[PDB]
Amino acid sequence: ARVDQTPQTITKETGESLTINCVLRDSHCATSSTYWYRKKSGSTNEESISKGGRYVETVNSGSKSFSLRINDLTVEDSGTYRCASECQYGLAEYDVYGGGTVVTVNAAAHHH
Amino acid sequence: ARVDQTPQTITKETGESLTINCVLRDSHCATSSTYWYRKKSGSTNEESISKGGRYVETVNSGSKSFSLRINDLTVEDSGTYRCASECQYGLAEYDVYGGGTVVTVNAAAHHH
Amino acid sequence: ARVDQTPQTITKETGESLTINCVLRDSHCATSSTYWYRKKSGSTNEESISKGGRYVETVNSGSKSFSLRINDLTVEDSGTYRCASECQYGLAEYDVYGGGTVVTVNA
Amino acid sequence: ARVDQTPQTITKETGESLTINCVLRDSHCATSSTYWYRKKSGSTNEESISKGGRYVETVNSGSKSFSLRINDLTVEDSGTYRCASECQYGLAEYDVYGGGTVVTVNAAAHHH
Amino acid sequence: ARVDQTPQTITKETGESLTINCVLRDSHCATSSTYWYRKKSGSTNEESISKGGRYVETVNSGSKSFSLRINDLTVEDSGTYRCASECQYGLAEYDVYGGGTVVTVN
Amino acid sequence: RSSSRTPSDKPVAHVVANPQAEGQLQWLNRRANALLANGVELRDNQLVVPSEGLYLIYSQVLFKGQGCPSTHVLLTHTISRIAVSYQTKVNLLSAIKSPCQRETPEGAEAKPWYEPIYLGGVFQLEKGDRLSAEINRPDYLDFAESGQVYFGIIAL
Amino acid sequence: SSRTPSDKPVAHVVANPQAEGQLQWLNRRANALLANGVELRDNQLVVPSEGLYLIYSQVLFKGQGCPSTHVLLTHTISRIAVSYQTKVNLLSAIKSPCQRETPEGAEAKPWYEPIYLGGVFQLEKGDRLSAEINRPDYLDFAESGQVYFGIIAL
Amino acid sequence: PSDKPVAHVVANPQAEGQLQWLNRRANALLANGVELRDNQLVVPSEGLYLIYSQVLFKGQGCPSTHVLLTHTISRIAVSYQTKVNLLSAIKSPCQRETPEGAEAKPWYEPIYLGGVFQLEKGDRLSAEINRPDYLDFAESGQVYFGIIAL
Amino acid sequence: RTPSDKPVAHVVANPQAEGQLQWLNRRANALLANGVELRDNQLVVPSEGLYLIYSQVLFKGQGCPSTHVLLTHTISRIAVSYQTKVNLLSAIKSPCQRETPEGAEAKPWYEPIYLGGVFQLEKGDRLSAEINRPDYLDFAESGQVYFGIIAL
Amino acid sequence: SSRTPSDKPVAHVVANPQAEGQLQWLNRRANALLANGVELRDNQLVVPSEGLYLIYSQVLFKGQGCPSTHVLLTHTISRIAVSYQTKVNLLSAIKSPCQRETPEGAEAKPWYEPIYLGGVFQLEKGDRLSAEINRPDYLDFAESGQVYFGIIAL
Amino acid sequence: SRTPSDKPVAHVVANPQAEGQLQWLNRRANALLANGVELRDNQLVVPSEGLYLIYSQVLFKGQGCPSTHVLLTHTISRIAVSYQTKVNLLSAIKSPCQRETPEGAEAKPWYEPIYLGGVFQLEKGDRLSAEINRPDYLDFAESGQVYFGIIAL
Ligand SMILES: [Cl-]
Repeated sequence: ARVDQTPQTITKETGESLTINCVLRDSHCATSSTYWYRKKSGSTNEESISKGGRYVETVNSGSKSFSLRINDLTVEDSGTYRCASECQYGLAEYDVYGGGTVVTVNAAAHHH
Repeated sequence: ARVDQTPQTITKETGESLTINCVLRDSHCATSSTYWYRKKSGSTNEESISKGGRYVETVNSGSKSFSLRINDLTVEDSGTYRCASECQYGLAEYDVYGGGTVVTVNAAAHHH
Repeated sequence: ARVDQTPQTITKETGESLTINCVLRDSHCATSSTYWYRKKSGSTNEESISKGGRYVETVNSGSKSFSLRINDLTVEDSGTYRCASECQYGLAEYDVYGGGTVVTVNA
Repeated sequence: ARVDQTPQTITKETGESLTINCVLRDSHCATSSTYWYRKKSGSTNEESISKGGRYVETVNSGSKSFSLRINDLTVEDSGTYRCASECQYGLAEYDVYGGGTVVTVNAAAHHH
Repeated sequence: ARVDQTPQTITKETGESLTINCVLRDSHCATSSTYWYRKKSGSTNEESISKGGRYVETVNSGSKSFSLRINDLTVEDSGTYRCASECQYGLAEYDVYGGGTVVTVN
Repeated sequence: RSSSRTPSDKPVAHVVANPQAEGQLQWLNRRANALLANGVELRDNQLVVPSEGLYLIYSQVLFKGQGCPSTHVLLTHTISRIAVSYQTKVNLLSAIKSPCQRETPEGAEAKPWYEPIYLGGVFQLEKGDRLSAEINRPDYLDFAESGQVYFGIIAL
Repeated sequence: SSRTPSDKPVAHVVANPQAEGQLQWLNRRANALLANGVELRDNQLVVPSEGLYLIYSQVLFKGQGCPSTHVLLTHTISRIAVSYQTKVNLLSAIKSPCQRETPEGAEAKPWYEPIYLGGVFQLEKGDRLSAEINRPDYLDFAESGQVYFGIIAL
Repeated sequence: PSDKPVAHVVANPQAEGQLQWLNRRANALLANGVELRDNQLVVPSEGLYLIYSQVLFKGQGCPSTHVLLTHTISRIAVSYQTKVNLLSAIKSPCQRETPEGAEAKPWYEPIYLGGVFQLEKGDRLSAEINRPDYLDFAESGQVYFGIIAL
Repeated sequence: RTPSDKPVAHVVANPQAEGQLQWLNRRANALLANGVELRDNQLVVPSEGLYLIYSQVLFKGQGCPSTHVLLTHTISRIAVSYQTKVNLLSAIKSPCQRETPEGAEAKPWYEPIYLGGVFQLEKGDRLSAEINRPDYLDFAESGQVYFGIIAL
Repeated sequence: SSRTPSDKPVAHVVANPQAEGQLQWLNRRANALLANGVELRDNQLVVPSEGLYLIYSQVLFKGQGCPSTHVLLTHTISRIAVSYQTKVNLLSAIKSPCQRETPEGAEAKPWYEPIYLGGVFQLEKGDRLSAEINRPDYLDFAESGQVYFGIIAL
Repeated sequence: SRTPSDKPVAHVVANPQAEGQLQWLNRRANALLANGVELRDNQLVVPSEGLYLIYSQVLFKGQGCPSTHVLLTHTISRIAVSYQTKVNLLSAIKSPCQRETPEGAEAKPWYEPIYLGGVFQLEKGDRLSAEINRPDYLDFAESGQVYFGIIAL
């Protein structure tokens, strides 16, 4: 299937850093027009992740794969994250999607 | 080991096809500008093999490997073959080499 | 095992004092040749903590334990502190380590 | 000569008190980050002397000299004592050392 | 590179004299138990070259080198010559070889 | 609060690879269940024989890769000797292994291959001989767990 | 009857061929040894005296065709010591016998992969050495000395 | 002056399709009573020995069906005069995928065996393999075989 | 008082390091600042650019044995692009021509080696200055053995 | 990949390993540089702009035996400028590798001698720098970074 | 003079007409000394605090060293305003004669070069000096055989 997200379900803890990778399968899609979307758990609007600061995006052109490392993890960054890419060959323009869910757990629980 | 020519010593008979493979290990070298040099046994010339016809060159950027298939082998195609690639990062520009020798025997030509 | 750091993750405020305990489980390692190393948060320049002043080291030979009291905590005293010991039995002599993170929040 | 430890050879009696003085000659070193190290006679381990109680340290920042008074002397306190300081100017950070030997004799404990 | 035969490829004329030199680099090999072997062009059988007459051997224990000067050169001498030595240290006993080809034209 | 009165022996060494040595094979001796005693010294990632005699030489390395993107990869492992009598690198033990015989993970990946290589033999060594265990591709080392890569000699 | 005495703690145990799916170590077979104090407790070798030992073991794995891509065969010699009562690996090896493949249209492809381990160590009194594998269902103890394990006091 | 019978023999590289053991080679041993008779090591004294051998197999392609590479050290004793295996190992080098009208892929598979055994005077050890056409004696110390009385 | 500068390092051999080469930075007239870290006896380049790498070693021995010692000294580089140790600078020196003094013993010999050059380094590259015989080191007096890099 | 641009005239050339009895400078090899205007013409570096430069070079000499009488090893970096069109020495060194011991019935033994030169100089546009040795038959470029030659604009 | 150029710089070479002494000169062709560097008593004076590159080479020549007990030294030292004692920054020793002394033959000219270089943080008023113990073996015959210099990085 066009575009294969590798990290399906992740459960990292508050204060960490997760990278989600996507691999392109259609030789018409380009790693140049890549986009990322987050959907905060409990709401429906899918927001567009802005690449800067906590959201850094890497690319590997040989295998046509791109990834998105998120640092300084908080507990409000739990949601369904998708990657996207724009494909265009002749008289055709379309886009492709994937899927991968995040759960970030917090701390405390000092068992006394 | 900065590009690795794999078939070091090969021995084929007149009328064949030998494949010589090289894989890049330097992450600065590109599979786009590749050159091949053959040195005919007994002379030190290292003339440049051309890409076309009897010399077919297969390039694959995914595994960063290139090969040079030689078909209709004669006994005049016996020598030490090298592969080459052009590397470039910052202010540095260089090229890389390998090594591998071929020995071809004839067919004895059975006379009726 | 091979030395056990007890306070794994601690979070204290500027101006306080944290104690880190390490317990020997190898009966060949000695509480006499103990060493301490700090790594400031987000930097791989693991340095050797010196024994003196703000850094006081307590050894108890009976329970095979040594500890490292850190006083006057600042906002730059946040990192990962590891303990070490020198072991020696017959023809073998080696050392052992632990692991445990410190984070200090400033007021 | 880059910190000067003055009492080189001492011979005191069990039950005394020796004071050792060190003077800074490098104007980049500070009398605040001072350390003391002793090497007990017969051992090759430099141990870290603790700041408190029987080992009292007197510092005067004006003359860049610090001292170390040791009370209740026994015969197990025979060893090489060195002083130390932390220096810092530009991009440079370094430390300094000294040298000095102690020998303690006994009182015989007269039996009637 | 345990024994080093110096004249690799030589091309001499009939009636001359070729010297082939071998130098030992393994300090366990002896200049006393030296041997010479020839492979006549076209035959794949080695043989033991005899020390006497036209095959003269010069050995020098100081420099750990021995050579084999062959005089009155004919055309039946074209072949690949190897030298050999017997080494012995402790519980080990082994031998060493070299290489060098000669071609004589008339 | 215990007692020890244990004896000693003859030149011996059993060194283990460095786990925190990024993409490199650094030999260590100051780690649990490792030996370097009775005269064997480790200089430049090389063992120096302290006395002439009969020795047993052994070494194992574990190779791991996270995919086979090349049907033309060669893994080798050799214990070589540079001796005082002959100051040239000569191979005592060697082995070659081709880790990837298939036609590369062209679809899905995450196929970690593990290929170990073991060497062993008895040799006559002299004082000052320097033994070295080496591999051709130090990027495939699996030193993540303990006792996966090692190298040692023992005076018989 | 006996001949020349010979000594040193010694052990060379061979797998039980009649054990189906498990690794049972035996000494009561032709070319196997277990003498001079070495005890084999619960499939474990107990060192009788402190000193330097040579540890070795071989395991031969065989399967009739490759089912899983993610098949990993392991073999480790472990030690639980009196000074540190935790089982730690002295020698280990991992081997993946199947590079994907998973024969769909075929007629079964029997694979054979051996694993050998060896090293010299200082052992203390009462230490227990154990040779273990993760999948004892692929053991091929058929013909001969294909699986074995031993120590010898050097 | 080192005693104890020892042997460490290495294959002859210029041997046509055969595993011939040599002892008068650079890093090889055969001393203190072990003799190499008919390509076999003869133990000179009763005691405990360490027996080992390694063989390196190389081929230029996977032919038809599967090849089984075997490597076995045998012992024929004076007490029981039949060749019995002390150490054995089998390895299949070809994971199917025989070259489907394409080009070759040279495979390398080595096999190592080692163990301690009780040998008597006159026992004959032999390290042997089934396919001497896949021997790779190109380099030094890739195939070898030895014992030492520990 | 005067502002710092750029990536710099000048590390010196440890005098109380028995027969081994451990590089030190917290000693008089030594530098290690502006991002350069000394990890496991290795210098880590913190930023991409052109650097000048140099090192000197002094070898001293108390006599000429028969072994025929070969003294080597090389500064090598492991890059993120090519994960193999490759030599940037190297030198070899043979100290003993003598036919092992059989009556005139001792006689201390001194042999230095100096290496220096300009190279382009990348972020995270690890430079290492090493020698083959760390048992002939003369770290007795100050600044006889050292190793450093400077961002030009 | 790409991180920072970098600048200023620099050159670090290394000897050609496939050269015999000659010191041929190469720039298109792994860790060698020739950028920001510096030209390599007739085995010579051509300074492209005026300024203060750092000049260095290393040469490694090896022979397998001590020759007869005294052999002298030379290594010099010279400069021919547009201002004064004569080659003058900027840096020089001489070294005697064979101290008597002319082998007369004694064993040969390989000797190694390195030579290093370095200094700061003011160069003008069009100046032609060349590092050369007197005996290019004793060169040991059998390994990497043993013989090299370079400048950098400070 | 056309283009300015800057930084404290010095590249001084030995005086050929001094014979038994090492006198540093700047007024001789390809030699430099400008932008504040002072040469007092064969000593370079730092004009400003900062990072410097210090280097020096010396070439020794003797006519068949008859004495086994020969020791050649070359060191660059620093006397700073903060700590008024001469300490060596870079040092090297070389033994030119390995006992092998000419017995029944003639002279044997030996040449031994020594090179030193390193980066240091220097302060204002610091005095750098390159010195040797045998100034009678100096070979300042040719041109770039003996020199000493610094450049402000
Ligand atoms: Cl006991």
